[PDB]
Amino acid sequence: VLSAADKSNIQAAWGKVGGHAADYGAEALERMFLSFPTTKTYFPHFDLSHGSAQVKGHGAKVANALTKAVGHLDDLPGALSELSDLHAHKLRVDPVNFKLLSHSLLVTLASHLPNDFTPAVHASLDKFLASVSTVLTSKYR
Amino acid sequence: VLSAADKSNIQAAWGKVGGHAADYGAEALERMFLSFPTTKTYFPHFDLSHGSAQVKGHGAKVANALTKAVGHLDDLPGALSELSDLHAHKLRVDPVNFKLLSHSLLVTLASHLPNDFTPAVHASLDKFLASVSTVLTSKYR
Amino acid sequence: MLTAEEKAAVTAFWGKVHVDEVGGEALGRLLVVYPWTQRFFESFGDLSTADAVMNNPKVKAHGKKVLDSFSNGMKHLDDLKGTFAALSELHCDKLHVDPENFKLLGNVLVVVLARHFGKEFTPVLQADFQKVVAGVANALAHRYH
Amino acid sequence: MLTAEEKAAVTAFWGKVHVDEVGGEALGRLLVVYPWTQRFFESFGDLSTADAVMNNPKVKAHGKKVLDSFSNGMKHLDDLKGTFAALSELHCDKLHVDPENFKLLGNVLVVVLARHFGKEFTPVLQADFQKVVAGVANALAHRYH
Ligand code: HEM
Ligand code: HEM
Ligand code: HEM
Ligand code: HEM
Repeated sequence: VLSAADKSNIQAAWGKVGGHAADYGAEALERMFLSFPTTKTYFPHFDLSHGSAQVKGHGAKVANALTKAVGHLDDLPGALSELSDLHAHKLRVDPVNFKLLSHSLLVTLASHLPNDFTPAVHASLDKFLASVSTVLTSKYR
Repeated sequence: VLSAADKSNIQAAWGKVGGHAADYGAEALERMFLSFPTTKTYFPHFDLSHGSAQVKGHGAKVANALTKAVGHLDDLPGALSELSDLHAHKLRVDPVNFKLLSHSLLVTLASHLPNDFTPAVHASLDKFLASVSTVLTSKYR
Repeated sequence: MLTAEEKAAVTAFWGKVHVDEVGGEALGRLLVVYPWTQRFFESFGDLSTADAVMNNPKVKAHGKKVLDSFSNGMKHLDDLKGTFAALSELHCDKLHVDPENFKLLGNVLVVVLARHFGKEFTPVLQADFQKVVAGVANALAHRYH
Repeated sequence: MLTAEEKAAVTAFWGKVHVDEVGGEALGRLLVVYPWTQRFFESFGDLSTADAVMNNPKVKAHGKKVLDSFSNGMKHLDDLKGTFAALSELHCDKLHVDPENFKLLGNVLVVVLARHFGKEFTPVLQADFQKVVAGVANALAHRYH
């Protein structure tokens, strides 16, 4: 449902991110956990302290998935098939927690891309993350 | 995306409305205005008291657009083309208000059709109203 | 925010509600309609389909307790925060339920009241109970504040 | 509900902030990213394009007044309810702004501060400011409760 205008804003932003993707994903996770303590209950098997190997590694996994998504903006339901099952059916992740991570991600991107994070680019990235969130919350019981 | 798995519940429940669509639309509007006062400010050209022909007439329009949506579940973006622009551009309706009208609509349907309003049909009408609301908020530029 | 008038009609109507039935159905409808809420009820056994959820005896036993708490709130409309302080502790600090779900369950309770009482659950009466569910949802979310 | 540690860190951070530069950006991004918010700002003139909004003289002056209210809030972190009492009356009783948008503007402000302050806006410090924005959004919504 995303516009061509949004897609090219998203593609350009993530292209700038480049090989920083995994580092920024780990950052976004830390900002989520510290800003929103409720989200920590999803990761009790994790050491959640700063610079932990598990948050680092999980940050890389999340960023990888967003790279995959950025490349399939015409078909997110199709491309995030296994992740939708994981998040909706198996893990039963509360949809508000997607808004929380989404916000964390935007904070991280703004922090690192201050020149390229225009109002227009901000709005397109918010729509992209809301669109991914919808797919990940689409296949519950 | 609305699931095709939901269509049979949607068409069955909504089919029970029938000649009551305009009375149920009006009721739902009234339940919205009374439970959620912030919604009244969209309608300062209305008398919003019980029995007002404006709420009656408007309740009919809402109901009738939902009826058309029920007959175009494969293409809700297309069916609601003109309503999309009106609500999102001219009217600037805050997305959260669609949730409040959607709740008001489920309350109305539960009261009037208690037997048709099963747990599964409830869930399908929730996804239907959430899909409708997505389309009507989709043109914000 | 409940006026004296809003209190008395809400209170008069409440006496009619069987809360064995209404509590079970509301908690069941929460789990069916918003299936992420099932995360918090692993230990309740089978929750796979609408029928399994609704007819689950743990779901019905737990829904009874939920509505027993609402019945308690109804008795203390001028002090919901103090009334639910123990439940806020549990839901927020022990269970970390996102507070948005407290509104959702309140809303579902309203739907169930409408289904059960139809004609009697008028627009005015429903409006009053929305103030109550708003009140309960906030009292429960207070430990986050 | 901040700790003494969080209160001191966030108040120290706020003092450094050039509000004039931040306020207008925050409100501009609000109007651009969440366009329905424009409903409340029709007296402000040209809001047609992103550059119109970002460069609108009234948007800039209003944003500064918004941040000034945060600056006051910063001095009364344990009485945000009283501090924002009249502003809650304006936003709820007169404007009827849905309270979800109080969170949205706070969140937009956080994003703007990150854009400006980069790695200095640390995960801890941003977390501290999120509790401030959560607290302020609640206090503004109080007239609804
Ligand atoms: C932008 C949205 C998100 C994306 C792209 C994403 C992506 C991923 C990926 C790639 C995995 C690993 C899957 C695998 O390789 O097996 C994963 C796992 C997981 N995710 Fe997410 N996720 C998102 C949102 C969330 C949210 C909001 C939460 C909860 C706060 C969450 C909780 C989890 C949990 C608990 C796991 C399992 C990790 C483990 O057991 O080691 N996810 N996610
Ligand atoms: C399920 C979602 C909704 C549907 C199906 C719907 C349907 C309609 C229809 C058919 C019209 C008349 C269009 C015309 O004259 O061309 C209309 C107008 C209007 N709608 Fe909605 N609407 C929805 C949600 C909302 C919400 C949530 C609000 C605000 C609380 C709202 C506010 C208005 C207003 C202010 C008008 C014009 C009023 C008038 O002059 O009669 N709508 N809507
Ligand atoms: C209006 C909102 C709610 C009320 C009044 C309420 C009430 C209650 C009551 C009475 C108990 C039993 C505590 C005891 O007597 O020992 C309880 C426990 C519990 N609540 Fe709620 N509740 C609400 C919302 C929620 C929501 C939305 C969820 C999650 C989606 C939730 C999850 C739980 C869980 C997991 C337990 C413990 C269950 C067990 O393992 O025994 N509650 N609550
Ligand atoms: C963090 C949340 C918010 C804060 C701290 C805040 C702060 C303020 C303050 C301090 C004023 C008074 C300025 C003066 O006295 O001149 C004001 C006015 C106003 N606010 Fe907000 N506000 C918030 C959220 C919002 C939102 C979300 C909207 C709209 C969607 C909004 C719409 C308005 C409007 C229309 C005015 C009057 C503007 C005028 O005509 O001069 N506010 N706000």
